[PDB]
Amino acid sequence: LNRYRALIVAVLTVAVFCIAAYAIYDLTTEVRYDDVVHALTTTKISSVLLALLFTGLSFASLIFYDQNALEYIGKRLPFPHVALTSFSAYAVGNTAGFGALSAGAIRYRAYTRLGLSPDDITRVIAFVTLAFGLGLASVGAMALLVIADEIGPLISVDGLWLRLIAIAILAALAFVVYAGRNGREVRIGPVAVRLPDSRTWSRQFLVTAFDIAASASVLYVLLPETSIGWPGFFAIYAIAVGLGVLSHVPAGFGVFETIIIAWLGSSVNEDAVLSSLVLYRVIYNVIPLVIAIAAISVAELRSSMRRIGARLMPQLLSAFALLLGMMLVFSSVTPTPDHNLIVLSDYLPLSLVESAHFLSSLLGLAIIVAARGLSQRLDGAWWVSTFSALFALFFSLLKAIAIVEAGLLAFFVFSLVVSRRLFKRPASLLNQTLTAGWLTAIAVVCIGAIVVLFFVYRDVGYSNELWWQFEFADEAPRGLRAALGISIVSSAIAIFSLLVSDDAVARAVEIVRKQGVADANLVRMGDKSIMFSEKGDAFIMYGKQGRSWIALFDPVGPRQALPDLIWRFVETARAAGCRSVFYQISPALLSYCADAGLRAFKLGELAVVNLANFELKGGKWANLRQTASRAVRDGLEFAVIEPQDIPDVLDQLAHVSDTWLADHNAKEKSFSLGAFDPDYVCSQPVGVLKKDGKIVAFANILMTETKEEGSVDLMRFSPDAPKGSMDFLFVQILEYLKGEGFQRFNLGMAPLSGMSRRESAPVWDRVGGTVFEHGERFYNFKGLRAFKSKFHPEWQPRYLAVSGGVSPMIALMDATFLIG
Amino acid sequence: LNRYRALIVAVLTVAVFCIAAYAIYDLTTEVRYDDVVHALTTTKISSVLLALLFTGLSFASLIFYDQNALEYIGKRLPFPHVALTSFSAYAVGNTAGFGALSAGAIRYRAYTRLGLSPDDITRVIAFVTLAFGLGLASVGAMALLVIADEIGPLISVDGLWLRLIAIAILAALAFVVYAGRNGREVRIGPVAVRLPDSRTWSRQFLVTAFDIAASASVLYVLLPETSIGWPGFFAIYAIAVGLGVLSHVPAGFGVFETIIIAWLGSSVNEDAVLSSLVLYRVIYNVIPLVIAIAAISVAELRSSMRRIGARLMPQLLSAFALLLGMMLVFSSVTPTPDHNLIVLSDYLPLSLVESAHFLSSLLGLAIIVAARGLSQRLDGAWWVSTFSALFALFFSLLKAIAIVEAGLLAFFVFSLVVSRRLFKRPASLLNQTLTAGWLTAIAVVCIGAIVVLFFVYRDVGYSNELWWQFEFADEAPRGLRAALGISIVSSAIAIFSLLVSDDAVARAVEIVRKQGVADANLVRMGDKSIMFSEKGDAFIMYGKQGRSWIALFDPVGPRQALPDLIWRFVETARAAGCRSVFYQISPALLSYCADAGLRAFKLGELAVVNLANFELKGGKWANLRQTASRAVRDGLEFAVIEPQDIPDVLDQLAHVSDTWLADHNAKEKSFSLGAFDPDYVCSQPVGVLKKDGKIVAFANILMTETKEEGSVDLMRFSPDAPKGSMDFLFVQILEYLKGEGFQRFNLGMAPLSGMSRRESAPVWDRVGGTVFEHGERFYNFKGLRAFKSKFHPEWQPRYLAVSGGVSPMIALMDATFLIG
Ligand SMILES: CCCCCCCCCCCCCCCC(=O)OC[C@H](COP(=O)(O)OC[C@@H](O)COC(=O)[C@@H](N)CCCCN)OC(=O)CCCCCCCCCCCCCCC
Ligand SMILES: CCCCCCCCCCCCCCCC(=O)OC[C@H](COP(=O)(O)OC[C@@H](O)COC(=O)[C@@H](N)CCCCN)OC(=O)CCCCCCCCCCCCCCC
Ligand SMILES: CCCCCCCCCCCCCCCC(=O)OC[C@H](COP(=O)(O)OC[C@@H](O)COC(=O)[C@@H](N)CCCCN)OC(=O)CCCCCCCCCCCCCCC
Ligand SMILES: CCCCCCCCCCCCCCCCCC(=O)O[C@@H](COC(=O)CCCCCCCCCCCCCCC)COP(=O)(O)OC[C@H](O)CO
Ligand SMILES: CCCCCCCCCCCCCCCCCC(=O)O[C@@H](COC(=O)CCCCCCCCCCCCCCC)COP(=O)(O)OC[C@H](O)CO
Repeated sequence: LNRYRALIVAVLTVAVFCIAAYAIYDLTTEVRYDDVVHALTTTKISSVLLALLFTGLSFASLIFYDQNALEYIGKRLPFPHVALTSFSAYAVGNTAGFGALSAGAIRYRAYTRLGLSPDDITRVIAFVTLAFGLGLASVGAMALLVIADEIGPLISVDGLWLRLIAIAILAALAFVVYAGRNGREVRIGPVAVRLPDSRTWSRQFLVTAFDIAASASVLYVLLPETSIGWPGFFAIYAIAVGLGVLSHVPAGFGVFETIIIAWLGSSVNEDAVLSSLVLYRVIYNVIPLVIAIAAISVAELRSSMRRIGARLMPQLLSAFALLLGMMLVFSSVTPTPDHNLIVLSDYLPLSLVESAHFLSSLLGLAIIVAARGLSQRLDGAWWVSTFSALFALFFSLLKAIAIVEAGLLAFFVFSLVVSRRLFKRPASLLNQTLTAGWLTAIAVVCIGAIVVLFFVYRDVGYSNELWWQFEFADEAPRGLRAALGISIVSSAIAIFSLLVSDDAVARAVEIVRKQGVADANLVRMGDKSIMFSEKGDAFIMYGKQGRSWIALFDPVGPRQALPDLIWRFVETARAAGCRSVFYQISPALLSYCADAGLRAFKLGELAVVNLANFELKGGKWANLRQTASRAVRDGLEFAVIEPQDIPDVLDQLAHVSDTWLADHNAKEKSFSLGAFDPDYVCSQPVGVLKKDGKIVAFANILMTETKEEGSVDLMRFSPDAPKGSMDFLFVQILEYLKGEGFQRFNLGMAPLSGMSRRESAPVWDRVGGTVFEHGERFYNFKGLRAFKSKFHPEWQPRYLAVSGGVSPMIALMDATFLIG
Repeated sequence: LNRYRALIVAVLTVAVFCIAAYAIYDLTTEVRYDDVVHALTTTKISSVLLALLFTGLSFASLIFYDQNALEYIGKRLPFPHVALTSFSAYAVGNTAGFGALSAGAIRYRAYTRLGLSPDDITRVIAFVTLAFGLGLASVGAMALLVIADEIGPLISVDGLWLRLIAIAILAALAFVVYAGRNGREVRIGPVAVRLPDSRTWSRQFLVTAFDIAASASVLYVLLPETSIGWPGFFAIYAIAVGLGVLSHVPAGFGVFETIIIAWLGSSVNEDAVLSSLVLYRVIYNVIPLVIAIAAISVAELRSSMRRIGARLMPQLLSAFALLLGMMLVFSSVTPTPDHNLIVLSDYLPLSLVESAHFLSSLLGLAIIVAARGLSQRLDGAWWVSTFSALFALFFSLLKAIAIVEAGLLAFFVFSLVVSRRLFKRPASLLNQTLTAGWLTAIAVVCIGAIVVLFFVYRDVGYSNELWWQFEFADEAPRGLRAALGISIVSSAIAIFSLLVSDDAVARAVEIVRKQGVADANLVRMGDKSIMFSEKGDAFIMYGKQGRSWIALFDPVGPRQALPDLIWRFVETARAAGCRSVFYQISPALLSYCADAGLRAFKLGELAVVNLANFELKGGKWANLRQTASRAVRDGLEFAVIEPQDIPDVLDQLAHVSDTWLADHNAKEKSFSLGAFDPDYVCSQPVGVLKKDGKIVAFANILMTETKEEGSVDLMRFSPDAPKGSMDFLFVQILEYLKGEGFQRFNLGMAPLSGMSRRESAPVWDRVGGTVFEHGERFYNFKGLRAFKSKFHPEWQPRYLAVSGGVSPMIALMDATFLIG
């Protein structure tokens, strides 16, 4: 199932949007586009201003969503930063909720820039998401319970049934809250939700209820004085928003309008409802994006607001470009007023006007294609989107008057040229499998355009001669040609999207010795494809598995050459149509990974012992001294074999490794743990534990010339060894490394402690459990966490960075299979 | 103004109730009592069961009111105790909200039994009261904001005006919340409200909103399928409840019904609204009292629930008796069905039936008179109420069938005889000025009966021959005679309610020496009236001022003889028509004061130095050793003068006292501080500080034979003394007392520290400020708090107990005037 999870969820989303579009088309048979436009023109200025006010109130409540999340996890951040990240995250989530533009992605980027651990960012995202979903369910259930007899008749449903649905929902929520009184993680199968204390989720319930009330008030004020009061439309709006977010359609664009049109058909004229929905979409979705984009652009023109806005601009501009191209496509489909048509006919040629219409349509589709590249800071995407926006500005001033269209396009161009510096990546737009979410957006825009064409020109029949009509008489030929062009080019886009050595290892080892990370010596295994930097200074060892390029530890090389290497690895993985995965990265590289659109997830702690402060003849290692002394009394001796004179000992090294592999029912792992390749083990010094002449324990010592850090990859123990062989081998290797001039020693990886997992996300479902399972499977081959704690090391968190907003499940499983 | 505050507030409450009653009478001109009864009989059983369910839900939310208050102050109490005290407090507050039956009084009694400090009880009461009031204002304002256009037309008011009222209220509340972000006590003139943190008041807002929703749902379900939805009636109900609680009428009995009748006149037939209001009053007010009373009675029949219910039973029974007598009066006014009338005529004599009607009316009035005595655990009140209830049971089975009336009366008798033990006090019902609140209740019941008579027999004219009609034809003669009897007897009740030595001091001093409280020696001043115990073992020194018998320190004498003395003092003060006040009582007597209906308020801390652990040659008194040594180097010497050889030194004792009184611009206080009476000072040993032959400082040493504790009353310092005379005199007296065999020494009283006042009530208005002002005025004549802290004493809180639920302002001011 998860082999095609993205494809199946995208197909289901497009199918649900198709059902919604058909429902709107069927429910608006008596509504004509002229009636919709007349309702739009007759809307009161008071209504629009009051809708703007309630949009502002809703987004303030969203700011407090994020504020409450940060307060719950304990972190304190300055209010301008939290307000800006919350406003941007919600302005993009309410518009484009798929992978790179989800509110979670915005929050991760901004909070990583703001100085939050990935666990803290995950906790904030989980708190906010569970808050919105659960509070929306609760508020909708209470509103439905209140007014089932007032809004039930509108859809010819008895109020008792809606009341019972609301009661069932409220009973489920009450059972969840009561079963999760004080901690006490309740499991509903895969998910394991741990609700906050009553005070926190109570304040969050006020925040979420006020948010939903303000948004419903936006749309209600934009409605033309209906018969149902505010509570009625509020429950209707809560149900519609719940269904829209549950359908995974971007912004719920189909389902929300479908539900509201289907519901208010009897109460309000559907042309007025459609005009109100159009104006609500415009205000509540475009105006926040325009406000955020303009604020950041002005801050760039003229403190820390500038830096956080620079971090957030690529995604805000990607969302705005998606909306802008959607606008261009829809405006191509919808007809120009006759007055504007005759005005342009008085000045412009016919062929120029028709070509401008078709090109504006195709340029809108090109803009929503290049929006993904804008989200990735692509220089080519900046050029394509800038020129497409400028040409569409001109072609909208030509194919019509398009005052607001031209204003929006010019504002996009302004914000795009003001933020030029942020788009410098050299990857190519047309060399990438786009996304399940991005093809979902393309398909939604295209099908919406087709349905809008069928709705606008429903009265006019489909004549085969309508294709070639040109003489300004009607834009049905123009709309039909634009829709055909959109369909063809989008199908082309979808079709296009769905259609080692020895010197490398040598240079990698040269780089490894030139730097100070001992674990980089795993490149010698030869099973990792090596990706070198542009200068060759740094490299990224990686292995390909499934649909992911699972990179190993941090890019190895000079410090300043690492961010560009991370960017280049991610872009190259996308070029091969794969999602880049960084396995076991240090916290130092999280910000650079975050810029590359990679979200990190903690999967263990790397035990580091500082050899400068390690003196075994001290009180901090009493159990260690006892175990070492008893091992000495058992007859074990430790020697360091140089890599050149190994093989005569390598033969029974293979013997002891095979015996230890037989002793514990485990296979030979790779790509992250020691694999007994005779050349690999020969290439490095091997600390070996010898007893009674024969050797019973050995451990590949990982070293670097700079002597910043040393480590051990694999160690094996024959049953002839005593129980303290592990402790004695570690102590001897650590002492040898300290004597030789090493600052720190890497004990390896350990799974996260239970106390660390206690402060976990409110709504994480399987990520924590699968991280724990992976840690148990792979990190216990070199001593348990208690054993490594016996050395009193400096625990360093290690993270798993995944790309494209994909789930940690699939990347973690791909890494698990690559190791196994 | 405060000289007659109780009278003016009672008169205003009765006037507001009269306006409300006239409004109901004017709004129900077209409604006949037969229509009301028909609507009552035709109510659906489903409606009644669902109203019971929502009453239960509302009272659960009230339990959580008190739970949230206790959580906010930090105290943890077992849930059964909190639930029982909250249920009882709200069942009585929703019915009889005046002095002895307010929810605050119930909470103080129960929480004192549960082990809460009076400051903690004050904080809980303030949190709960501010929660209800502020949350009701907020929820009503939001509901009105939502539906001003849906409920505005019902009273012919434009929705814009109700919306603007709601917006003004919400703006005021938002300004208060924002101005009180983190602590930051906001002052609105007299009051100083410090809102809790957002999480606490958010959970409390959910609790209060659910409470109001459940109560509004009770009444809405009891309504007959109106045209306005639940939000409409909910805002109407919130406004009605706000006005009812704001009018101080018991249970809002007039104003709530007035508002709802006036509002729903157009939507619903007013006979149906009146029936719904009657049934809502019955359910939501009687059923909780019946439930609590029955639960406690069963617990008495068959663990700690029994003890807390025994504590709460007198007040629950007083509230139930008030409702029961109200029922009896109303049933006397309202007519019996003709079928029951002919059934009783078939078996009973005419004169017996008419006498039973009149006597049932007068017995209901007698029951609501004896309810106050029941609240005071009076044995005579138990007898009067029991016999009145039994005779009214029989007279209701005689004057009518009265199945529910007889059931309620029999249940009252059952609960009254089951809880017989609790009513043992020997005071007299008819020897007390009743209360402003109790005359308010009497007047409300009487005026309601008069208006119900005018409403039932509005169609029938007022014929002078209606007085003497007797032959079962109609109960208009019976109702008119009963109403006249009620009016006459209530006027009689209101008219009736509004219409030292040397051997005593000798016996008081004998008791003082026989016990171990040194401060009891203030009785020797002779200005305190002395009230001895029945055996004469113990006494209460007290002084009368204003309308209060301001008792001094704890009753002096044997430990077990004190509770009865406290009870007897309170009862005697009520007999003289005065509110007993206990000044500076120890925490040990709070529970006994709480049983006597006295609520304590902390007014300072009494500094106690344990002489057993006091060794001046230790590090704990370095500043003391330095000051004593410097005073010695200044030439001051300390001597102890026995009480018999004083006067030769008393002459310049008067000299030095006069000089010190002149030095500090203060007068000669009394009743709590040292007054220079030559006999008084002669009667006790006087530690005197002599320098260069003359004496410059002296201090009346207060002693007891049992040597449990010693103290000092007044000390004076001529300007010839140095700055350390106070310290040296205290140190010398303390050392002398320790040597003579005293366990502890009383430094005196100090005002509360600022840190102590930081954990103050959310909504206390003037009590804290006036307590601080009184402490500053009176407790700084013997060294400041820092000075007394230089001795490192054991701070003991001292409380001010006031009676009858009167405000601490007036009792504290009376004490201030008595001292000055
Ligand atoms: C009736 C419900 C009972 C159970 C039904 C089935 C259960 C299945 C459980 C599925 C779990 C999650 C699935 C995918 C959710 C997801 O992937 O997202 C997470 C989202 C936060 O998302 P996010 O935090 O990122 O952003 C939020 C904002 O931006 C997006 O809203 C917009 O689009 C804006 N345009 C409008 C908002 C305006 C506010 N200013 O939370 C959720 O799970 C949502 C769950 C909601 C559940 C349905 C609510 C039903 C209403 C109650 C009435 C019931 C009556 C039913 C009768 C038919
Ligand atoms: C299932 C799918 C089918 C659809 C169902 C949904 C129902 C509706 C939902 C909302 C759709 C709206 C989209 C349409 C936008 C568009 O067609 O634009 C055109 C307009 C003006 O354009 P134009 O300038 O050319 O008109 C000329 C004028 O200005 C000059 O006339 C004057 O001034 C007057 N004096 C003359 C009066 C003459 C009278 N005869 O744009 C706007 O409304 C504002 C710009 C914002 C548009 C962006 C919309 C995107 C929001 C959607 C969010 C969902 C996100 C999903 C992502 C996948
Ligand atoms: C519109 C308001 C704005 C300002 C108006 C004037 C301000 C004056 C301020 C006066 C301060 C206090 C005065 C005396 C209050 C008092 O002495 O008491 C304290 C009580 C808790 O009392 P308590 O805790 O003891 O018990 C509670 C329960 O038992 C009693 O309720 C019952 O009787 C039950 N039968 C029914 C309850 C069912 C629940 N289960 O809180 C308060 O201050 C109350 C203040 C309320 C303010 C008015 C609310 C207005 C609604 C908003 C809509 C406005 C529209 C206006 C249009 C005209
Ligand atoms: C992450 C966000 C999640 C938001 C979820 C919102 C869900 C709201 C609707 C469901 C609420 C069901 C509550 C039913 C009671 C269950 C028992 C219970 O919860 O007991 C808790 C206490 O229960 C409550 O206090 C409940 C308060 C709310 C009561 C229900 C209100 C529902 C909403 C009513 C709105 C009505 C409005 C009408 C007028 C507009 C125990 O609390 P604790 O000990 O965990 O608290 C620890 C403390 O915080 C530490 O400081
Ligand atoms: C003692 C009980 C008092 C109850 C009072 C209830 C009043 C509710 C109505 C008025 C609310 C006005 C709030 C306006 C915002 C003012 C700014 C503000 O309050 O900032 C605070 C934060 O503001 C908020 O979070 C406000 C949350 C609620 C937002 C407003 C909701 C109003 C109710 C809407 C219901 C809508 C329902 C419609 C559908 C039914 C700061 O909090 P803090 O730092 O003091 O918190 C400390 C923390 O708790 C320590 O742990």
